[PDB]
Amino acid sequence: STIEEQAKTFLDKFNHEAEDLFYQSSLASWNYNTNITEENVQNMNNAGDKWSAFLKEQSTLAQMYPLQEIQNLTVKLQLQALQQNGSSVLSEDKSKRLNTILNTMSTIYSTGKVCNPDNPQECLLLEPGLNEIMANSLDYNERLWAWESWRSEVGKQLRPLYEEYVVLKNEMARANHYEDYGDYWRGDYEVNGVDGYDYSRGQLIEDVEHTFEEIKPLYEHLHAYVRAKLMNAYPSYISPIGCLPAHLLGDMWGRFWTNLYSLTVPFGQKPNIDVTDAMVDQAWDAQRIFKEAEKFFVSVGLPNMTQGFWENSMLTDPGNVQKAVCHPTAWDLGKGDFRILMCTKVTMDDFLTAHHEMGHIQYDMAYAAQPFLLRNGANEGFHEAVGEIMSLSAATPKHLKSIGLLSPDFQEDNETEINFLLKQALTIVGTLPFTYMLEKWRWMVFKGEIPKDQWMKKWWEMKREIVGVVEPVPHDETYCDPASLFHVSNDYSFIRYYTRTLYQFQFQEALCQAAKHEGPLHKCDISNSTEAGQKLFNMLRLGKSEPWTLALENVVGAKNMNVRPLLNYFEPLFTWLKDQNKNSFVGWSTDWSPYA
Amino acid sequence: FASVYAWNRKRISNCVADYSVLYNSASFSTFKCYGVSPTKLNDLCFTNVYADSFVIRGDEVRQIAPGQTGKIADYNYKLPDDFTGCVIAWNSNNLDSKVGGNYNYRYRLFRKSNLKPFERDISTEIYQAGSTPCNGVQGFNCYFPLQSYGFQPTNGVGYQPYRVVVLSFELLHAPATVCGPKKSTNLVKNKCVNFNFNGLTGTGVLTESNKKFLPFQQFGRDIADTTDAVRDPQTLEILDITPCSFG
Ligand SMILES: *[C@@H]1O[C@H](CO)[C@@H](O[C@@H]2O[C@H](CO)[C@@H](O)[C@H](O)[C@H]2NC(C)=O)[C@H](O)[C@H]1NC(C)=O
Repeated sequence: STIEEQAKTFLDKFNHEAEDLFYQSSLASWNYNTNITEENVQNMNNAGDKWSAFLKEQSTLAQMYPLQEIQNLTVKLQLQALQQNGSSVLSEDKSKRLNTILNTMSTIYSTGKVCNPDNPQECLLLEPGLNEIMANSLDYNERLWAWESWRSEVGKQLRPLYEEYVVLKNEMARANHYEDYGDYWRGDYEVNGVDGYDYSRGQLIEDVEHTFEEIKPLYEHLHAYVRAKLMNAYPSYISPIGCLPAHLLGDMWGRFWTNLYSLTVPFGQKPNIDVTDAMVDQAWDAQRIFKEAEKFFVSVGLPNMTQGFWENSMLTDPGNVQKAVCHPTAWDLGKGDFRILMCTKVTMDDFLTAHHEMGHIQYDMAYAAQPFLLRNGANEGFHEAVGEIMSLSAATPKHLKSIGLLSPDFQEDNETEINFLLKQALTIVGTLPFTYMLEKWRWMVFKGEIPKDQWMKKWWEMKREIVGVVEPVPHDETYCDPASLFHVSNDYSFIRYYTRTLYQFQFQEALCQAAKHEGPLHKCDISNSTEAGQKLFNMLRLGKSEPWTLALENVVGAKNMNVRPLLNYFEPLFTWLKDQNKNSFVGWSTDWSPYA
Repeated sequence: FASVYAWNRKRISNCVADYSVLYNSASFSTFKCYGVSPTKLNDLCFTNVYADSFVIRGDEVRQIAPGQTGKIADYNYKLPDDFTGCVIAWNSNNLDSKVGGNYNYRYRLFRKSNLKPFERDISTEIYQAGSTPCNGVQGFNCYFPLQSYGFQPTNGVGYQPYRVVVLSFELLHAPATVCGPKKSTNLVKNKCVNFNFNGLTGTGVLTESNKKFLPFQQFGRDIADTTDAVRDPQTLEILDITPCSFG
């Protein structure tokens, strides 16, 4: 008998015998994340250990099949993930060393506590408190001291541990048919199948900066605007030739620039669109908000929800001691069961978050027709981008007026629309240089260009050069800055959001173009647009069954990366920036430093 | 009900089957068939009907179709394309599902060959999916011809247990024996009417009579098939017929 039929029979047995097990594991995880109890602890333990123990044999069978001649590209597509060596070709010592290293990084990251020298008996953690105090402070000294304390009592010990983890994972890649761990990370955005729709692993390295360099005018103008605001702010801290410091970024790392809104107000008097008080005056219950979001989704053209989601899943105000952690999630339990996990409240941010989670639900049901192995997207960028498309589509004033929330006589003028555009860009385009340089640092450390001694000097040098963030106080070799981060100490890919921003903006522009709408894209509403819904349905339903470049063929006609939608959205903002700071010159100097 | 690979088949004869209840009850989720117009079941009369009842997965109801490929259609129960009958599929989640995981009803998944029309095969043999004998042992390229259903209390439409019974009306040389009744109207007297007494037709006016039928006859005549007295099929009384006046 031919090997392809044997592989198909193996798949028919394996998906059937794994669907029930993963369903049980998802049920246990959802039960604990909703009904928090001591019993649910061992529930997840004994429902998730069996998943790995069974997948052990499932992968064990997937070695006798010679995965070099299976045709039709379907059995091979699933079997490639099935025939994944990963961390199964090791001896006990290296594997247990890696596990201990990850455990100690996680414990140190989760034990973060800072006490002042005067009273070491009361520390504050990364949870609100220290974070809220420093990110929204008023004076320089506490921000600088908090930054120093976090960098000196969290990331100081993690230099050798991070080095050992990096070298061990590089050895993992080398023993697992990859030159680098960065190569394994980039393998997601790569297909080796159909001709003409291929993307190479090394292509992304150049393409990231290729698509990042075009926002350099917008980024530099926003940076010069923030610099002018800082100079007009507390003086003797900012120079016309330098840039903004490290502890004044609105965050620990400057990852997100949402909290810098008040200090860089162009107008300030004109407020954004916020009629949450109108909602509470209408006394809307959370089910009304969910119903309005569902009505918008149906107006777009996405398929209707099935009954059981609105019943089995908790919706609002759990109340009594039977608490429930409500991290916003769209749980894909499967086998005719799909739920949401949220502390739904009557607020616009919560409204957009509910839209985000319902969009995640819609995407998850899009590829539900696929078998068990392929109930996920082709790449990590599609999921959150689909989630944020309907978050961006629910912020237009027209939708709020159509759901009977905004005033019927509420007219839109230049000031409030420009303010909304600027605040959206403050979070959207205010992180790309940091993400790009962080991914570059990870790629370099996994490749090994820079030596052990020149790790943090290079990091700060390209932060000053590319991002434009300077050294508050000198740190040479005894502070491990990247290990003081969530995505570096937890082994999570960061290019996901980098591609997600491009995907979401491309899809936003695509639906706006194919939605019969003329005007600014920030006012574009995809509601009551059957063609946009048809396009999104025809695209998202494929899932991982098709290559990502082949996937990048329906919503947008381009399979290559284009940054054009990002500039298309914020065209009026950049145009105003072209005249606001017509005296100060954009750019910054690397040699400038607060102390030097 | 029974399993899909061991569906419960029953031969039915000499029963006055009122299909009106089948035609009207909304308890049946599926009433989709082509063999007979759903409104003419009572009138059309057949012999040795075959009722095959079983429990399947929700999505498998479309598998029951003539000339249709699938899993239970080609490995468990194959329908000839000349079907003269109907299929009744209805949701029975609370009937054949369990909170702890229901696995009672198994279904054939792997078969060496196809299935004949209206063929039932209860073979439980190891499947040789490779080039070596399996010897009844699950080795390399050796799997199980049967798998289990995953009925769960939170399973939506498509995974819940569906009870399906298929009725096959065969009309072979034996006299037809299964069909419903005929509605009997109220009886009138002393008026020129027309009538269909127990299949015997005729037009005339009826009167009460005093003839004494011997306890087994049905109707009487005088000369050359000119029926004069009849017995009502309900009350067991004797009436006589005279022609409507003319001239
Ligand atoms: C047919 O069924 C009807 C319905 O019961 C029977 O009618 C009843 O007959 C008894 C016996 O004479 C009377 O006491 C009742 O008053 C009748 N009920 C009615 C007319 O509604 C009838 O006897 C049955 N006949 C046969 C041959 O089975």
